[PDB]
Amino acid sequence: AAPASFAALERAAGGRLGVCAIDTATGRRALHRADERFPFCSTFKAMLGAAVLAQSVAHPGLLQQRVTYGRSDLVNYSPVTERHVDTGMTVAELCAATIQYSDNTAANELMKRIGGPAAVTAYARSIGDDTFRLDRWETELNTALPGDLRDTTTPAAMAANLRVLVLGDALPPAQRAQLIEWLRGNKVGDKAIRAGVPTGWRVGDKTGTGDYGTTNDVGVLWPPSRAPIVLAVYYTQTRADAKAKDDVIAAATRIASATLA
Repeated sequence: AAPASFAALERAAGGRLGVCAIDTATGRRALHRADERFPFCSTFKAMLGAAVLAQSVAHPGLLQQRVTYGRSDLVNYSPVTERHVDTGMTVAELCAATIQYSDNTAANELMKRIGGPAAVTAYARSIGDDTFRLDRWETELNTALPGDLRDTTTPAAMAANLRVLVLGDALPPAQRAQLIEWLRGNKVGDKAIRAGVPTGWRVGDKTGTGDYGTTNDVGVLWPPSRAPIVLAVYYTQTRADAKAKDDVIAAATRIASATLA
């Protein structure tokens, strides 16, 4: 009954689905529109966290630096930063808030510190990603307009980034461990990739949502007795009034897992 392929799922759900899944042992892939651009929405916060950690290699005091912001700096959906207007937060605390809870002000404050959307894009280029482009700030970067190139990447490009960042040597070991810790601690993605993997699998991931019913999730999956799988899922719909489909990512995850079994 449930669609059994990425193409069948895309037909059943409507809209446009993009998947890149990599079995890091065999190199086998599960792919659908893997080289098409999608609005990445909050999945970029994985790259933002990596960019902050990379700057912390030359400036090891960066994570400790205290950032003070005001009421008028708050943007929509700031569940952690709205509690610390008076005290400020450290750069590390902002990274944790933006990756684990997808806190939006936290992302904007981190970007102010490190050089804005251009700095995240430059970091992407530095790890071999010529595709990723971050152009705007929260929450405008989630407008997800059909055809718009702003704030997009491809499933394949993001999957390649996750592979080198989590399982490769793009970051030194301490920063690599920190990025993995933050991704494993996603608290707001229970219905996405995490709902579509078999029990016993461990997940580190970053979700995203936006306008045009956009729902994304990217991460690394550790099965109990097998090499990890890198998985990037992007999904967006045709109408501005579209509602998020909170089950499409989990369905795509089941299909990717079956293909790579």
